[PDB]
Parts: sequence; C-alpha cells; structure tokens
Amino acid sequence: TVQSERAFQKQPHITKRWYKNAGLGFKTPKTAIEGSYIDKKCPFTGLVSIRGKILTGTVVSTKMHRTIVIRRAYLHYIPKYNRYEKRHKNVPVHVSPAFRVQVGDIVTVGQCRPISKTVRFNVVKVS
Amino acid sequence: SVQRDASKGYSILQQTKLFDNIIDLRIKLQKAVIAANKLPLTTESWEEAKMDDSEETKRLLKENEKLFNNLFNRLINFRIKFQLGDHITQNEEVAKHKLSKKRSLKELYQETNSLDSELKEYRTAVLNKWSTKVSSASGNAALSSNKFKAINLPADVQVENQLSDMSRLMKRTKLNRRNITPLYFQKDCANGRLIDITENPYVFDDEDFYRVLLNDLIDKKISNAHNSESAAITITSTNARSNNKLKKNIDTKASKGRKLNYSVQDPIANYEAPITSGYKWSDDQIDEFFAGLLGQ
Amino acid sequence: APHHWLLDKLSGCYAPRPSAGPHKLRESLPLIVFLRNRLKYALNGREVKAILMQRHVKVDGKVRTDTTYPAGFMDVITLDATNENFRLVYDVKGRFAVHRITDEEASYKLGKVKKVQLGKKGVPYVVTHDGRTIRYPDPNIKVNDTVKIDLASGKITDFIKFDAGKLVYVTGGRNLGRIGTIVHKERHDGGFDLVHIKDSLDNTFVTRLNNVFVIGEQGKPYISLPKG
Amino acid sequence: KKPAEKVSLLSLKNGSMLGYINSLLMLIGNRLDDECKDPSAMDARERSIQHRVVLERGVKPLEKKLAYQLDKLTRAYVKMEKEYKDAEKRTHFEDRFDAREHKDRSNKSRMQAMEEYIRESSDQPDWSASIGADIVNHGRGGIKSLRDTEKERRVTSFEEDNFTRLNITNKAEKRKQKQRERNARMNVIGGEDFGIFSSKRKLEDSTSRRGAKKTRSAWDRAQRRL
Amino acid sequence: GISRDSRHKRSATGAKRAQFRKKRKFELGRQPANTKIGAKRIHSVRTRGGNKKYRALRIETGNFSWASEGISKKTRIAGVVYHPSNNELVRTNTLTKAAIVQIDATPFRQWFEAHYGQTLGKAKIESSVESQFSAGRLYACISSRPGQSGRCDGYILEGEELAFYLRRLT
RNA sequence: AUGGUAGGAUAGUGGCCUACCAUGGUUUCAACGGGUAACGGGGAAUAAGGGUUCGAUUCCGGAGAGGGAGCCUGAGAAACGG
Repeated sequence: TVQSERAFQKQPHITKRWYKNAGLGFKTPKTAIEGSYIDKKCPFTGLVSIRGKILTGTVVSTKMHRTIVIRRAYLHYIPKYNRYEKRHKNVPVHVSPAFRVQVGDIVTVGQCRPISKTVRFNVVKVS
Repeated sequence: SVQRDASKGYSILQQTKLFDNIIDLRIKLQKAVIAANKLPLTTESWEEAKMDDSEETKRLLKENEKLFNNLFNRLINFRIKFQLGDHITQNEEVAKHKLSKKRSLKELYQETNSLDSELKEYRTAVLNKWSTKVSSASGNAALSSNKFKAINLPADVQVENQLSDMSRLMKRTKLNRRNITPLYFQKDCANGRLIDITENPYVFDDEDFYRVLLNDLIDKKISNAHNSESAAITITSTNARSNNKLKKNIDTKASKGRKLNYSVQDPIANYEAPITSGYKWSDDQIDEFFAGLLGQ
Repeated sequence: APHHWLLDKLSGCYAPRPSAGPHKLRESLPLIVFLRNRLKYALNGREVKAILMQRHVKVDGKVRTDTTYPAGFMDVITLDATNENFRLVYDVKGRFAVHRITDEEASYKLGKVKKVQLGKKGVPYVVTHDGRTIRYPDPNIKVNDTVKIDLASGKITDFIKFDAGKLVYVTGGRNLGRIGTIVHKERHDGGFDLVHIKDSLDNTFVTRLNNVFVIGEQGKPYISLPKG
Repeated sequence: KKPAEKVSLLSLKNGSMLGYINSLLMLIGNRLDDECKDPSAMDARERSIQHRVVLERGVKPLEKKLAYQLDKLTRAYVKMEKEYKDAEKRTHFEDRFDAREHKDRSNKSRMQAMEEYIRESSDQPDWSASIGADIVNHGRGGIKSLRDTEKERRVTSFEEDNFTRLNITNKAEKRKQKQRERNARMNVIGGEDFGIFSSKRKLEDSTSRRGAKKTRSAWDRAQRRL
Repeated sequence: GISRDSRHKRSATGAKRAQFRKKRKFELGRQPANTKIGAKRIHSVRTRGGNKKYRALRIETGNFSWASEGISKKTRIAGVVYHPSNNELVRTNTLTKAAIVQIDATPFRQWFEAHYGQTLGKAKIESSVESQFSAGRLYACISSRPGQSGRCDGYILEGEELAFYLRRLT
C-alpha cells in the first residue's frame, strides 16, 4: 500500500487533496486527483511546480521505482558531413504514480525544481 | 513500381522477424555457455569430478550428450534449409542428401566447415556487390577518390583487413571480466597441466562481442518493437550480464564505510607506535586470572 | 560599447556604464549619452551634471538628478526649451531614436505588464517593465498585456488585451523593432512562444513571447511613431 | 507463384549469425568432451572471431547506410495493409542579437576604380580642392590623396558638429601618422596614387556580372533585360 | 569545514574528481547544530549579510497543535521516544523535525475542563488517547526545523497517526 | 554509484551530507581512455578606403601572499586592508 516507511507523509498545500492547475495547457487524470498515494514530489497535488521548459520523448527504461529513463533523440544535422545522424541522450525523469508507464509510450516532460542531481524533468501527459 | 518496391518491404521485415528469432536462440544458449566455462578442463580433472556423484553425473552427462547431439543435428539441418531457401548453396542435391542422413559428431563437424565455406564464397560476392552499390548511389566516388583511400575501402576489404590480425582479436576473447574459475582450475595449474585472471586462455568468455551482440540486440529490438512487441528487448539480456558478475559484487555498507575495511589506511601507520612490555605483571599469573576469574 | 547607443568610435575610451535602475542593463541608457552624445546637446559631463542640478530637465514627471539614470523603451523626457517634450522609439536598423511629442500624448505612456499577483491584505497588483507597480488592476488583463500610466498618478487610463491581429511591437531577440508588428501567435517545443510579425513590405518572421509590446491598432496606434 | 525477392545482405546477415550459434555449439561440445585434446578450442575461436567482423564491420555499416531505403520499402508495406484493411472494412534556435547585421555593406569592398569610372561617366562635379591648399608641409608630405581628403572632411565634420578637438597622442600617432606618411611618400605621387596597381588584391568578388544573386534558372536574366 | 558544494560529487558517468576550486565563503556547509532538552539557549548566526538564523541549542517547551478543534498552548517537554530517520538520535534526546516526543499536556486538560466541564473517565475524541491522559504523557511530533528557527513547534498525533506509530514503536 | 522517503545543513533545489530501503544508471548514435607553448582558441572588436585572410583591440587556464590548520567582520570576501 501507500504506507511503506517509518513516517506518515502529507503535503501542507501552502477538499483533503488540493487540485493544482499546471498551466501551459494541462489537466490532471482522474486517477491522480482521486488517488491515495501521497507523493509530495509528484508535480500534481504537491509542493513542486511545473513551469518553463517542455520536451517530448520516448521512455526507454522503467526498471525501478518512481523514476524512469526517457530516450529523446534527433537525426542531428552535421554540417560538414551534410548528414542527419540519429543521436540519443537518455535523460532520467521522475514518474508520478498516476500513469502506468511502460517502454515506448510517447510522453511529455518538463522541469520540476530538479530533484536529485540528474532528474531534471517530470512527466505530465501520456499518449 | 509501387507493388515491386514494397513487396521487398515484406521481404525485409520477414527477414528482420527471422533475424530476431535466431537471437532468441542466442539468448537461451548462454546458460549453457556460462556453465561450460566452469567445467573441468583437463582429462584428469573430469575423472575426479566423476568420483563424488558418480551415478548422478553419468545419467546427466548422457542426458547432456543426447540433448547436445539432438540440438547439433537440427541446427545443421536448419542451416542447410536456410542456405537452400536463400540460394546460398548452389548444390541442392548434396544438401538434400545431408538432411536425411543420421550424422555423428565428426560428420556434423565436417558439415560445419562445408556450410561455412559456402557462406564465405557467398559473403565476398555480396559484400563486394553492396559496397559498390552504396558508393555509386551516394555520389562520393567523384569527390573522395584522391584523399581518403585508407578510409573508403570496400566493405569486403574492410572485413579482411581486420582479418590480417587474428592475434590481437584473440587476445580480446580471453578477457575474463566475469571472474569465472573452472572446476579444479587451481589444481591443474599447480600440477602443470595448464596469477592474472584477467587473461585466461582455457576460460572461454566470449562476452566481449556478446555484450556488443547484446548491444546489437537492444539496437535491433528497439527498432523491431515498433508495432506491438518483439522477442526480448532487455529481459534476460542485461540480467545475463548481471548475474555472471554477481549483480555488481558490491556492498552498500562497504561503500559508506558502514562495513569494516580490512585495508591499510596509509597515513595512520606509526604515530602511536607501540611500546615495550607494558604489562606490569608477568602475564602468566594473569592467565591464571583469566582461567580462574576473580568474578567467576 | 554596443551599436544601439549609436555613438561614434571617436571621443571616448571608457563608455559610461549605466547605474542601477528600473531597466535591464542591455537596453539601458544614461542621460549623459542622451544629451551630449546623441542629442549633441551638451559637450562635457560636467555641464551634464550642471544640467541635472539646475533642474531644467526631467524624466517621467520626476526631476531625477543622476548622470547614469538608465533609459528604457519610449520614456517621457521633459525639457524646458520652448516647452518641448521628448519620447524615445526603436528603429529597424539597430539603433535608438528620440523625437518630439506634444503634451497630450506626453501625458500618457503605454507600457507592457510584467507580472500580476495578489498582494498584502488581499489586494491585487500588477508590475510593468519599468518597475512601476499598479494596484487594483484590470482583472481581465493577463501576462504580456499592456497598460497606460497617468504620469500624474500610477493608475490606468487605457489597456488592450494581447491578441492576434493588432499592432504588437517587437523588442529584444535576434530582431529589434520591425514596423508592422503583427501576424499571430502559436506554441513551440521548449517553450519560446512563437509570435509572427508582418511588415508593410509583407514578410513574416517569428519571435518570442517576452518581446511582446502591444502598441496599438491598424490605422491609429497610441504611440506617435514618426515618419522615416 | 514467383517467390518474393529476398535481400541478399539480410540473408548474409542472417546467415553469418546462423554461423555463430552453430560455431558456439562446438564450444559447448569441446567443454563437454572428456577426451578433448584442445581445451582452448582454437578452431571455433577463429570461426567466432571470423564472422563478427562481417557482423560488426561488414553488414552493420552497410545496413546503417541503407537504413533509410530499407525503412522506405517497409513503410509502403505498412501503407497498403492499412489501405486494404480500410478497403475490406468498406527544434532549437537562438533568437540572439548580434553585431554584424547592421554595419554598412561598403567598407569591405569600396572599390576606387568603379567610383572613378562613374565619376567620369555620370557627369557629376566632384568638389575638387584649390591649387595651393592641398599640400601639407611644403615638400616631403604629398600633394593630396583622395583618401586623405575623405578622412579630413569626416574628422572636421566631427569638429563642426560635436564641437570638440582631439589630441596627437603617441599611441595612435606611431601608426596613424608615420606609416600613413611613409605610404604617402611612395603611393600618392603628384596628387595621384600609383601603388594600388602594384597591389595584389583580386577584383572579382565585389563585381562578377555586376552583383550577386545571378544564375540559377533562365528567368533571373530574362526579367533583367526585360 | 563541511562542504555543501556540488562539484565534489562524481558525475552521472562518474567523472574522476576534476578538482576545480577549493572551498570559498559561499558554499559554507555549516555544522550540524544538534540540540537537547534543558534550559533555553539561543545563538544568532549572521549569514548573507542580513539574514539572522536562530540556532536552538537547548529548548524546554513548544507550541504544539491539536487538529481536531484547532488549538495550541504552551507545553513542557518530557522526552523523545521515536524518530523515523534515526534511532540513536532518540537515545541522545535531540529534537529535530518530525521527532515523536512526550509532553505532560496539563493545560490541554485544563483547557478541556474549561471548554467542556467533564472529567476524562477517571464533541468527543477517540479512545486511544484516553489511555494516557491518566498517564499524563502525551505524544507529539515536531513540525518546524529547530536548527534555523530557534523555535519548537509540532502537533499532537491524530487518529491513524497513533495507529501507525505505536506499530512502529513496537 | 542511481533513485525513494525522512532528517541535518544551506539564502535555496538538491545524495550536498546522514539514516534506512530498492538495486541500479551511461554507452557501437563511442560511455571510459592516450595529443595539444589550449603566448592557442574567443565576430572579443573595429577595421585594414587593397600591407593576399586582420597590421592592430581585448577576453583569456589557475593558485597564492613563508608553509600546512582553524577563526573573524562586510549588500561586498573563506581578505594578502584581521
């Protein structure tokens, strides 16, 4: 269940679960706003705020708990070679417990007061 | 031209689907490859291994021999069937006679050299043809003729130029990153029948190209998991890299210093340097005190 | 010393660095180079100081005695020579331009709003690019809108929404102030909200959201942009 | 009735790594052989190192170079299959301000030969100086050069507009007077420059066929003479 | 002399300690200011020119809330019994954030009699806190970080907050 | 070393540190590793009104005040003004 540690967690919220509107054209899934997981580091119903940079990419690794690795890539144009060459740089982002995310699964990610030294972005929408 | 172009597209994907299915044989073979390297190496070490569990080892070695010879015959049979259907082997009459014959181990040995030699002649024809095909199509023949001859070698020629050096690439496949020690390896080197373990010739860990192959697996499996799902993208491939190196052979307590370290800390050798006999008694009456305690 | 100062390379080794003030330092401008270097109006900084002390010039309704007051976009400068009044404007060719304005258009100043926030004791406010804070604003204005300021008080006389169709001047970015100032708006990856501008010579080209400066309407805008 | 044309490189790619799992089965064969005289299994080791160079360096750089057109044939396979199913059912940028965008397109290639040729052609009076007013030191310095005139009216307009002088400091005067006068001793003679013909800057970049944006189609010249 | 600097760490690859700077004033990783119970002691620390952090070295009372009616009085401390992130912190009896500490909430009882007028079985609250008004040793957490606040704040545990924490007590 | 949560510390996100967990992360599209008076690069900067492509303008790679170690005040700082 949700209670799996030595301390109870609940966000202070600056309805028992305060909905927060993201802006930038986004809306919660109904599983997130009527969930039971607390997860104050999740970008919705939490103290962290989503703003600024956005990017979309493909999930490449989902092996471990509450963060995932996104492969985003482009056929990068080397000017001297006159060649579009594919280059991927897999960045790790946080995943909220509102989206059952597997590999593949085109998603959108954005900066969330970056969490632990490489987690710079956070999922906001699946497709 | 629309139907002729994309009928080949069915041929590409069915060759690519058949490409992924043979790596599933390559996935499921590794536990045999790992456990073969821990087998005894010499003739004498096999006999001492047969003494401990003599009746149990004899049925399994016969079961291993039956399962290997069954698997060896059908894999030659599939290689004959593949080269006939992909017009690699020009002699259909010889190849169709090999399929119906019950073959021993040495006849499967010699047919391996037959299928590899026919593949070798097919390879130098294909690799010279397609390297000419891409070089004429790219338009770089009229722009790169006089400056970069050492890099613009044909793909067949680029293969055999690395086949000048069997020596260095055979130093690659003895690299024992897995730290695998065979049975009675310590006895055989001490007896002279065969230490930096990082190069071990009797140990056969071909993991180096296999990790490249498993890197070639994850590159091809990602490109082939487009529609629904492929055979094995990362399941039992990265895990197969892990369990042979004991997932990481590391301890979290030894990392933080939460476990005791049996290593020399190089500044703290000799400031508090030892003393003379600092026991003011002669230490044998304290042995009587330790034997017969004044609390016990 | 960049080129938007529009100053010759001669007569000066160390350019006057602007001091702290109500604008970003890159499009900032001290009044000393406004008088003695672009209006050709004084000759030395010592009489530029004497200009400020004797209070015959003023900026935005305040006397503002400082050599290095930074000057932003279309500030109101008041001088006492035949009761003339001045306003800056941006040029296409990468420079500054000040021109005469009469006193009725000098009474107002149309400025873009920076941020909006509910403040102390539950009241709302809004801030602009020039540091001027207006409280109890229009609730229907959003980010990157504009407001007229009174120049006697700090309140509102006029305001228009940001939209697609009306004159939205460009300021900052790789471009700097093309006349025509509108096509439309759309989004982009990474942010960097796409704003397109069509000139009188009918060419469309994309910019960012922070360069929004809604200057008026087709036909009559609220600014008195001169003739080239 | 005709079989579909298989790709020969993919057959080699499939065939060579079919040659692997056979060759690695040998490696299991010698480790299971109690009478194995070669505990290193060198023969298959050379067999296994053989076919990887085909896989790593033979097929894979070719397959990467063919990757767009191999994908091209597969997507048109996908497109009929949706169409016949439908028939059966029936990135970064800058926006960064720079400096070299509004400087004049004159100073790099102002060419004195064409400006003198149009001076003779376009019948414009040219504001020539007087007879004795040109010379500078009665002697050693030259009579007058046109570049020296162009700098002089520019600095005296700077005098007559911004109302201030400028000094003769030795940091600038080491170059701005000395090699200027040493050039003026040997280049401008009798009021006319002659050293510029002995110079070796090629004059075709500022000219060719009177401008740039010249030839891609036949229409660019067609509306030129029209 | 403790470091809070980011370049001391290894990279995502694990780059081998590039050694760019040494320590400056700006990344001044301060000492851990662990407190204890006792007579109240305050340290004023000047950081960033005009920010005055308040180091609480010893503290004896706190402002702990009771959420079911929303009230908080001043209660004399007794001693910590559990902390989630540490165990020897409890034996040290150093009060950090989220530490479960005992109090003798007599004015909470005195407010209860001054608002209701009924004794505690010697509109209502659940039965598991009636086990220890007779004991007079009520449990409370810590809400604020005492190391920079110079203050001790918390709340009384409420409903499931007991039922998960005496489970973690035993 | 990677994340989880909690705590300490910070002006502040933060594995920055600590506690207890889960074992992971970056790679053939090259991770890691060998060469550079990197007095060499930087539109850094007008130009050079023809000295072939620059004669000239500047940013530039750091540490330190006899040497390690710690402290101190100031919106400035681990000061060569203790």
